[PDB]
Amino acid sequence: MTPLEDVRTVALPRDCVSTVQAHLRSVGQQGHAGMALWVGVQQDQHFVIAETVIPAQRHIRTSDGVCVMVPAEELHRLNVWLYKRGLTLLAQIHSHPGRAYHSTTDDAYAVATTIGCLSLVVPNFAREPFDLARVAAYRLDARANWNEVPSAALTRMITITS
Amino acid sequence: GKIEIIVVVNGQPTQVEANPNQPLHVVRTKALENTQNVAQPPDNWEFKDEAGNLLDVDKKIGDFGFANTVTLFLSLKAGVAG
Ligand SMILES: [Zn+2]
Repeated sequence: MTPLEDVRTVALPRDCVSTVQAHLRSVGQQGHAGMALWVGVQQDQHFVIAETVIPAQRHIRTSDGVCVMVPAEELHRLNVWLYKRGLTLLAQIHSHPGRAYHSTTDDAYAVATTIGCLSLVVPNFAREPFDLARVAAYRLDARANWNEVPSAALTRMITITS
Repeated sequence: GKIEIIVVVNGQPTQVEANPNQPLHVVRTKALENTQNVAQPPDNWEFKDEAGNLLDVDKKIGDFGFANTVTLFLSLKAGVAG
């Protein structure tokens, strides 16, 4: 079976964008970061996103900012659900209060843990429309580094479908 | 005497042949390698059975008294972003 690392193109349904942005904007109106996940099915070097998951999550204030935590019971439930549905976890998405980037916390405690997974960061509590050139995106390499996928590459990789 | 453990990680199964005299953490390491899950180190994952019981990863496989094939779920202890 082709590994997730070999994915080069991604089909993202518009409705899956809408469910991410609705969640991020909603908790962002309360000053919180949110987290969402994109799951789907791989075919060779192509990946079709099928659903958005909004995991059960808590909102915590840190020394300098905010974070969102997904509890162990929910990460287990996610694992089982993916198995039952025949789905694969491609990406995590979260929001920042201001500028989007991968923090030290982001680098260390990702949910999307497989080589080849994506981690997208949405700025300004998702107040603006979701835009693949506005996010800060990262992809996990075989050395467990979250390397930047710049806007040009990201907008080539991911096509929003309707 | 070997146990065939199907370990499921982010919904992806991998079959690990387990020696009874080996602790369960040996299976954790192999399953994460096989499924390419590297973003958090092995220390940060835990095993649950099909009833949600958390398994002691330091216990020798033989001391669980497993059937010849068993399925275990290997899942993160925590996920954090911000
Ligand atoms: Zn962050």
